[PDB]
Amino acid sequence: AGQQLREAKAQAAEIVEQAKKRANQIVDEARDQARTEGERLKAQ
Amino acid sequence: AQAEIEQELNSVKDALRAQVGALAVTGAEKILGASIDANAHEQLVSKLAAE
Repeated sequence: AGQQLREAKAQAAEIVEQAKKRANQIVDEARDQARTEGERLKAQ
Repeated sequence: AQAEIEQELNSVKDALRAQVGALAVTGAEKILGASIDANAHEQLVSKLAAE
């Protein structure tokens, strides 16, 4: 009973860490697209 | 991307304005340096004496 709780708790931490890792990709890809469009408009 | 486009646009008008203002002052100096003679002092020294 204790072993499966420790296993589930270890997987719970991994699920939340993968979500944090994913959030940074979502935010930095938006920054690079928005800055690139800003340069597209600035050159024109 | 929008405010900065207006930032450059107005700065260019000011760069032109700085040269046009110098030319307009130079023009006024050249005009007065030919349009003024003895007929102007009787309309300027006389004016100052009331001020």
